[PDB]
Amino acid sequence: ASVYAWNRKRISNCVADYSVLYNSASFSTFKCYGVSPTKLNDLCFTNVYA
Amino acid sequence: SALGKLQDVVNQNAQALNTLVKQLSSNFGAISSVLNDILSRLDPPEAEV
Repeated sequence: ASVYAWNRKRISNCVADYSVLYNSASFSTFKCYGVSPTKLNDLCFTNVYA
Repeated sequence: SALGKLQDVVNQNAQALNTLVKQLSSNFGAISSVLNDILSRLDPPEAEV
């Protein structure tokens, strides 16, 4: 999407593997706020939005 | 209210204990008042803060 019309997707009812995203070298910027990026697989989340 | 002097001491001690227990619920400016939440959410450089 464009930034003025940014798309929002609900993520729910699934198992998320963040170790394949954080260890990927494709992403130049990966800045997490309020949560450590290596602690992501050890937590369970509610109301995940992308 | 005949025995108010002893009950005053009992109430003061129980209220001091209740205040000391209640002070654990305050985060004092941190992100959370629970230590396990901070230790499970953050890396040790910022969890230390």
